Amino acid sequence: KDDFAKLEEQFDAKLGIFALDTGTNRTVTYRPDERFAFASTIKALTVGVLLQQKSIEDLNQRITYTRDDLVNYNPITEKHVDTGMTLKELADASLRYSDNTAQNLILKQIGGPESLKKELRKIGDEVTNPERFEPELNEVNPGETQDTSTARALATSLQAFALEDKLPSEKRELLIDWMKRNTTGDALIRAGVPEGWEVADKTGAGSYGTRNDIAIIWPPKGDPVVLAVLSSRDKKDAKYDDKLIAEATKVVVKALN
Ligand SMILES: O=C(O)CC(=O)CCO
Repeated sequence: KDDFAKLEEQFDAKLGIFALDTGTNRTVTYRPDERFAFASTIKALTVGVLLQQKSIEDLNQRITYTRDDLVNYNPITEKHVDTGMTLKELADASLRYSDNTAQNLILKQIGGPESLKKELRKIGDEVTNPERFEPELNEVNPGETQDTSTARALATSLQAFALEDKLPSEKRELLIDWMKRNTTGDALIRAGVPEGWEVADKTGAGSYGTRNDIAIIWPPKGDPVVLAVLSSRDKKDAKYDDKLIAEATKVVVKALN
């Protein structure tokens, strides 16, 4: 725990860590129950719920939308206004590019932030508190619980969908495969794990320099480790440093070693 404290000093940030080795039940925790804006990490759990509700052929359904529907960060969706996108294509864009419009379109499909909350409550997550769409959800002020969760809750809900029986295996594999092919976390959890370790992650960035990564990680042999690494800073306009998360992950790996 002192190693984490020193990272908090080095990077002038608050750190939230929960890691579980599913083979041994050993954990690594640090402010595990402290709330942080979840930011785009919520995209992973939103797709988990979508997969609970949609069949695979349901995902071939084309969703149409307009220039008006576009928000601030639409790397994929802004390129397909004219033709629309399938739910499967939207899930891809949301998870692997962190496309905000894609998240919003998927979120509508599942009944909005309240339905997402109800669904998370049903799987035993009493902490995660979705209220808004992207990008407004990313802006959480100190003391607020709206659009927040904790390291422990995020890791546990991700584990529920990716590793447990909340999804049947083919849908688990689908979620895992998208997250394995995430494009946005090269400097985060992925930069903190030894060679030959496999990573399936979703990143997030929000106000107060919030910088998150949640993941399932697989050692060369043995069971997966579930990990959430969350962070925030004291100023609203603060910039984050990805190295904080990479270094935190290294501590986690060492501790489980
Ligand atoms: O991490 C996120 O989900 C937000 C992004 O802008 C992608 C890279 O930061």
